[PDB]
Amino acid sequence: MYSDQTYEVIKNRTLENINLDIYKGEGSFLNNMVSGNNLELSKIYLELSKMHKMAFIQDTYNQFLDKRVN
Amino acid sequence: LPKTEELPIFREVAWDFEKDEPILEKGDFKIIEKKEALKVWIYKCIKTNRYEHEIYSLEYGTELSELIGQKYTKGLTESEASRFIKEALLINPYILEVNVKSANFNRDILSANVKVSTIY
Amino acid sequence: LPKTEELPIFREVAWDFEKDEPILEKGDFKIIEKKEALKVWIYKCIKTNRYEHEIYSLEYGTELSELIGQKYTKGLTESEASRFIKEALLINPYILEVNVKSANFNRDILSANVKVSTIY
Amino acid sequence: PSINISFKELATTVKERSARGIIAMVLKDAKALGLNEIHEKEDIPVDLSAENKEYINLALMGNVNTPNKLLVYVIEGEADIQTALDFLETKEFNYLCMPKAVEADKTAIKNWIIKLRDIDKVKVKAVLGKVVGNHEGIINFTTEDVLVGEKKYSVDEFTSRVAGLIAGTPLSQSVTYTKLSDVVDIPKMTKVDAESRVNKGELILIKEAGAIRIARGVNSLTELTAEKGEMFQKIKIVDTLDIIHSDIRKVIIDDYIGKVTNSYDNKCLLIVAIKSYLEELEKSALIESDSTVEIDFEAQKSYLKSKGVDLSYMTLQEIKEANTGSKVFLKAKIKVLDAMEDIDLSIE
Amino acid sequence: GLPSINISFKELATTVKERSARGIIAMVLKDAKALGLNEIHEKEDIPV
Repeated sequence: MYSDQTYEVIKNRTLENINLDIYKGEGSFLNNMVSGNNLELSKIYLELSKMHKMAFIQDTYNQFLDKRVN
Repeated sequence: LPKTEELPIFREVAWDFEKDEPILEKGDFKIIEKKEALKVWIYKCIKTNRYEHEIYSLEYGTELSELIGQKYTKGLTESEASRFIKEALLINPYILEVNVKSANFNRDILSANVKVSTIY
Repeated sequence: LPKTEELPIFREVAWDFEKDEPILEKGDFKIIEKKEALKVWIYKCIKTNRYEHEIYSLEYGTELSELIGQKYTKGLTESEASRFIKEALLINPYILEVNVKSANFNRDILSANVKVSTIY
Repeated sequence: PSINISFKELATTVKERSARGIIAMVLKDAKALGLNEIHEKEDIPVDLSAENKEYINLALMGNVNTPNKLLVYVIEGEADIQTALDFLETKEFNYLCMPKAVEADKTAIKNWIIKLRDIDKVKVKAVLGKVVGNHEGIINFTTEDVLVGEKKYSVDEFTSRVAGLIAGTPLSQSVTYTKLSDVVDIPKMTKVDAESRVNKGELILIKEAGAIRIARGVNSLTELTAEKGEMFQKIKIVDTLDIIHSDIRKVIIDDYIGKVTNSYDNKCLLIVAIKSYLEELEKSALIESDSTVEIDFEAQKSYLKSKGVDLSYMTLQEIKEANTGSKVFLKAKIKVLDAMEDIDLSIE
Repeated sequence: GLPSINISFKELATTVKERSARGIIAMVLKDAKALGLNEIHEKEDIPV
C-alpha cells in the first residue's frame, strides 16, 4: 500500500516497465529523468495518504470540524 | 564451478565530453559500447557530488569538490584526492582498479595523472 | 568511560606580587582567570610556612625557610630545595608538575630557575 | 638582613603576532562620540544606534574564528574623514570599513591608504563597496541587492561583514568558495555574468555546491603591471607579504636602530636573525621551505662609487669587509607557498 | 638629509634580453571605412 509505495520501489517498478535497447544503470540520463518524477510521485503518494486521515470524521482540524458541524 | 557471467555491454546516450551537451545522430543518440560507457559514467560521477543533490543514491558522489577552494595544503591532499578518486570510481562494478601517478604544481592550476583499468 | 570533568576557572582576589598588597579596581578586586589564580596560590603557599600558623591545614606549607639561615651547604640543599618545592607545589590539583633547572652561586644570594606546568 | 624568595613567571611563545586580525570601525553617531575597543563579545555600548549595533554584530563572527581585535570609533558625520584618518594614524589597523562611505570619501580613503603604503611603508588594507581604483591594497565588493537572513542589507553592511569574516580566515585556508549560511536570498545571476564580474576584479556571491559562496578572492586591482604577475592579483599573496614586511620592520625598529652598531659581525648577526625569521615562516605553510639571505653586493658597489674608492687592486671580499658608513645592504630570495584553489587533472 | 632606515621590497621577474621581434605580419589593404591602422594584436577581433 502507500507505505510500500516509495521512491525506490516505484523506481524499480518503472525501470521494469521500460524495456529499451540502451542498458540501464546508476547515473544514467534516463535513470535521473525517471527518478525525479518518481520522487514527485512519492510526494503525491504521501499526499494521498494524508487524504485518508483528513477525510475521516475523527482527528479533524478546526476547519474540518467546522464544515462537518455546519 | 560455473564461471562468472560477463557483464553485458553498457549502452546509453553519448556526447562530446568537452561539449558537455548531448549529441544526436539523425535524431538517435550515439551508441556507446565496449570502452565508451565507462568514460561517460566516470565523467558523470566525478563532475557532480551526490551530497548536493538529494535525488542521487548515497553511495554515489565524490568529495573532490571539498578540496576545491584551497582548504588544505597540497602535500597531503595529493594522496587524499587519490584516495577520494579511488573511492568514487571503484564503486562501479565494470571498473576493476584505479591508479594515480602524481601531481604537477604550477601557479594555481594542479595537473594530475590518473589511470583506469577496465574489463573489455 | 566518562571523561574527566575539567576544573572550573579559579576566581579570587588579585594584586601585584611585587606590591604584596591587595589591589582594588573601582572597589572590585581584579578578576583572576586561566593562568592568574595559580600564580597567586603558589605565591601564598611558598611565602608562608604552615607550621608557623596553627590556622592552616597540615598539608599546606613549605619547609624552604628551614634552609634559610645557612643550616647546611649548598651542594645538597640545591636538590633538597628542589624536592621541597616539588612537595609544596604539586599538592594543588590544578598544577601538573614542577621542574627545577639549576641554582646560581654568587655572594649570599642564591638564584634558581624553577618551572611550572599548568592545565589551561 | 632578609632576602626573600621572589619568583615571577615567564611564558614563551613560539609564534609572535604583530599587526594581524585588526578591524578598524568608524561610524557616524551623535551620541557616543568616542573610540571603543571591543575585546570581549556581546559588549555593546548603549550610545550606539541599532544600525551600528547590527554592524558590530556582523563584524562579531567569522568563518573559522572570531576576529582577534575589533576597534570602533564614533564621531559626528561632519568632518568624519579627517578624524578617522588621524585616529588610524594614531593606532595601527589591518582592515578598514565605513558604513556611509560616499564615492568621494572612498576615493580619499584609498588615496590615504596608498600614500601610507607607498611613503610611510605601512601595509594597510581597506574594504570598499564601489571603487575602481588602481591599487591592490583596497578591496572592492560590487554585489548589489544583497539580502542576508531574509533581511535587506546595504552594500557597505555586507562589505563590513565580509571584512570581519576575512579577519577570521586562517592563512592556510583560502577565501575562495567559502559558503555563507546566513545569506539565504539573493537575486538570480547567470554563470556567464558572474564569471564576467569576477574577471573584472570584483568580489561577488554565487550559489554553488548547494550553498551561497564567493566565487574568488582576487584583489580589487584590475591592472597588475608586468612585474606584479598573476600572484599579485590575489589578496592571499599580498596579505602574507604585508605581514612579513610589518614583522621585519617591527623587529628592525625594536633592535637594530640605535641599540645595535654597524659592523661586519653586526651584519652577520642581522643576517642570522633574518634567516631565523624566514625559517619560522617556513615552519608555516605560507612560504616555501627554501630561501636565501645575502648582502646586496651591487649596493655596496654603488656606495663605493659614491665614496670614490677604486674597485681595482683588492679582493672582492674586501668590498663586504669595507665599512658601509652606518648602512647595511641586503638581498633575499623568497617565494610565496600559497596553495591551489582550483585543480584540473587528466585520466587515461 | 636625515639618515633613517629604508627597507625596500622588490619583486623578482626573470629578465631576459629581448632581440628583434620576429613573426610579425604587416597587413596592408584598402577600405573606405575608418581609415587608419588597426594594430590587431588580440585574437579574433574584426573592427567594423
